[PDB]
Amino acid sequence: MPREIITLQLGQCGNQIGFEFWKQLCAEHGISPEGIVEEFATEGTDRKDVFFYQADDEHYIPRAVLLDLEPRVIHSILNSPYAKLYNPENIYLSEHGGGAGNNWASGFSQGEKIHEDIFDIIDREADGSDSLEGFVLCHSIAGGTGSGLGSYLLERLNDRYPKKLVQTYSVFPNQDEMSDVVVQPYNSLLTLKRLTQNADCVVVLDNTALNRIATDRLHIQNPSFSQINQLVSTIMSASTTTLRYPGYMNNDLIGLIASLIPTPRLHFLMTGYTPLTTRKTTVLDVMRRLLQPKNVMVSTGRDRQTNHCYIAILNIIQGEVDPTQVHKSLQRIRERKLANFIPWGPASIQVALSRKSPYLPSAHRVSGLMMANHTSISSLFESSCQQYDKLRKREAFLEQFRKEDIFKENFDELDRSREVVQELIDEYHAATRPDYISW
Amino acid sequence: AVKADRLWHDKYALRKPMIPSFMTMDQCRKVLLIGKSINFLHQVCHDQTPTTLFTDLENAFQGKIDAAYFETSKYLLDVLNKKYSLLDHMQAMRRYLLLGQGDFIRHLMDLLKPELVRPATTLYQHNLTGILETAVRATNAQFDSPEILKRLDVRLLEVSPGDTGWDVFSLDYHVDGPIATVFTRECMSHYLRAFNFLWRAKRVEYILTDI
Amino acid sequence: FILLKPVFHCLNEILDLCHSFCSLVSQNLGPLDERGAAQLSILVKGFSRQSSLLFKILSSVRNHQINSDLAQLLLRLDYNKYYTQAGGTLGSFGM
Amino acid sequence: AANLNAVRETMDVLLEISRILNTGLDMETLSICVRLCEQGINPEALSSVIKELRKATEA
Amino acid sequence: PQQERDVRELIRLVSGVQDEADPNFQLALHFAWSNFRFHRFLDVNSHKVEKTIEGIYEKFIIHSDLSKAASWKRLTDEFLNASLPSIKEIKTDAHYSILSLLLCLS
Repeated sequence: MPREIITLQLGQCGNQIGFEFWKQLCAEHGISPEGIVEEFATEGTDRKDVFFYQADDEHYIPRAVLLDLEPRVIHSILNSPYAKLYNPENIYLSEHGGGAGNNWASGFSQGEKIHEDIFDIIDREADGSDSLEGFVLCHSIAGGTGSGLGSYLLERLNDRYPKKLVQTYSVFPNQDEMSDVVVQPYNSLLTLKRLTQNADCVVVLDNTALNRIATDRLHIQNPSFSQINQLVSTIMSASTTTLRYPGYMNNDLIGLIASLIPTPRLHFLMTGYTPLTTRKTTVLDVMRRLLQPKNVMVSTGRDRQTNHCYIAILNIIQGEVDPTQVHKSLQRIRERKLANFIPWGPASIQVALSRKSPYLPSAHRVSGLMMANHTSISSLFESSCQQYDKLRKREAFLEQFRKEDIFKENFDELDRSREVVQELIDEYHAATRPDYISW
Repeated sequence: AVKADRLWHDKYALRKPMIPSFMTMDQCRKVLLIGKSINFLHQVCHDQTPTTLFTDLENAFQGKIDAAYFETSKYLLDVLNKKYSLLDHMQAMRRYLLLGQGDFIRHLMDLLKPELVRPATTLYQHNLTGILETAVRATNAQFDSPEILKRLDVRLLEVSPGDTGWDVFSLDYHVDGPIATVFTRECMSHYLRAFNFLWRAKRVEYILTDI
Repeated sequence: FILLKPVFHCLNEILDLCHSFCSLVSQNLGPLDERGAAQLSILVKGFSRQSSLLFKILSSVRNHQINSDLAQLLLRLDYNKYYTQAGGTLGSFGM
Repeated sequence: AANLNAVRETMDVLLEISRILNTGLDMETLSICVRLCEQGINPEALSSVIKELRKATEA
Repeated sequence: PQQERDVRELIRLVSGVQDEADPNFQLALHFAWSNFRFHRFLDVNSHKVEKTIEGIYEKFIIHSDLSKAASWKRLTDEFLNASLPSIKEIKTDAHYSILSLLLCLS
């Protein structure tokens, strides 16, 4: 059976990026903004029964749900002409005002309040499908509303249905600047602890490098959140491309994630895509540019004295290519030794050939999206942990977590989150060395 | 002796000691191919299409030979690739018999897991054919040509005496007559062997994924 | 399926068994007597034998090529494979 | 003699392959089975008896 | 008599028990003779034996050993065409029964 994936749009930023993703999918499949089939959408090979369910009137209704604690973003999305894409049953209107004030505690408590008011919808969307491969959760860890809500919902779903793939699209706040919500790192830390406890494969989405590419690779003096969301939706929708080609390999998300993840705690994957533009390329150019630390969407700290090993390297290559090109590109990159692997469990650089949809306007021969399990992100975690630690050193803005009595009773939840993150970072450090078998 | 399968060497043999001094080996091969194509078209394709230096060797003899050869061959190629057989059949066995589908094969082995675990003796192709057809209706193969769909067929291919049904399961994809006169029921044997090889490989892959 | 001798013979046998069962029921207007019970037991024995025969002739070959209509017939009999549930026969249940 | 040797080799290979596949047999038991089949004993019953005997011997 | 003695000797050889007063030995001999008496209505089909041989040949072909299958076929043909001090004819029902027994044993 064709397993589906359910989309969870949370928070202002998560809802925005989820809409961007869904519009990108609609563009790829070639369907009308109402979700009705077109003369150039159904005559191809792309399988549109993976994220959209076919109706009885050729309506590929998206397998997505809209949740928020403030209805204004919901109304704005409704104003879009892609409101006809979704069913109203697929949409829940916020019964809360002002979101959760961007507080992890507030969002978590409100998600606890709406336990079944979301559970009913999720169960309806689930049992409406034969089999589901897993879940996809678009969210922003910066937004405390969505952060707490997602933590609650991840707990609930992991408890109730321990039989699906748990994926979240965690918007990582900018390290380029400090936001007015100074307790944002703790919220993120709590969310990160939940991810460590619950999530299975994390595609990290740092806003700092997004800003950097936008300023440089999109050439804007002041990037806007909307254009950033547009570009990130484009780059993330490029991921599922292999899933849309049922002609080469099984290519199931569960297996693809499992082909790289060593442990359910070490489930964090980088991102990197080419081309980025506001010409002529061969296979060897693809990974050759990917090796450059210029097209990564995930940045790390200022660390240069600690070796970092790319635990797993994979690349999806969308475009018309030749098998000899891939065969030689792999050997050539390996001989140039532009990568590393664990000495005890040494691995290789997996490739995924795929071809472009005819309904996708093509202006380039190839397009590459990298998936790397790597150690640099620990620095970012450290960057957060330090940001947490000093904040926890300052013991500032804890009244936000004293509004909700759950944290007013004890801040030991933050301490346990910090401990778990430290354990994970030490796990990464050990993974850098052959002794990881002992750890 | 006459046949409809092997009629690429059947009832048309080249006689070595019966060639004129003005008749050459390549000319003989070309004329044999042209005549065999005409015979196949009129007999196995059941299509009736009209075929319109002095010395004693000439040069227009060879020119006529070549022109008629290219006419006959091109016409028969068009006939065979347009009606009856199609290139899409090879693409079809590429998609299906070469495990290009994936989801088709994935769900196929998903449904076979509850069955092929049972002993090979305890199995019933009666239910296996229904499994096949319902999976095809489930998957994208339902969106493909019904001719290739009818060309498919599941078989119970004896592999183990009383072992698991994973071994004895097979597909046959019967194709006969002027449709895919080729493969002589000797290349399809190799195709079946490769199918078994890839089937075992994919099964153990899915085992690893499940683990 | 008259052109197939075995299946035709089995169909005739089952027709005769149905007639005999109806006649036996006709014998007792009320509940069957002891003789009615004994003849019902004999008929049930024959029915189980013939049901095994009909299953196995339906299972004459289910590993190589066979008529498609016969396959459809068996599947109609195997709406939930009650025969496999029934052990490949009908009438195997105690008196 | 030569035909006897050829038959012995053939039945040895058959028994080896039967051992490889599911059970196989030994020389004495295979000769007993051959004599019984030559005497009209149903091979199915003999095979079932051999399987039962091997099962009992195993445990 | 002779068949009963042969069956008893085969049982003794297989079970490794030479005792004939053992109740298990008596049960085995009774079961063997009951099977022989009961399966007198089932015979050996030469076509069925050939089909089973072809299935075994297909199994061997899958096993990627053509020489073994060719030797099997040649030896079975010779056996069907062989002569014995008790079977002096070729391709008789005794040969088919022996082949069916061998195929059942494999």
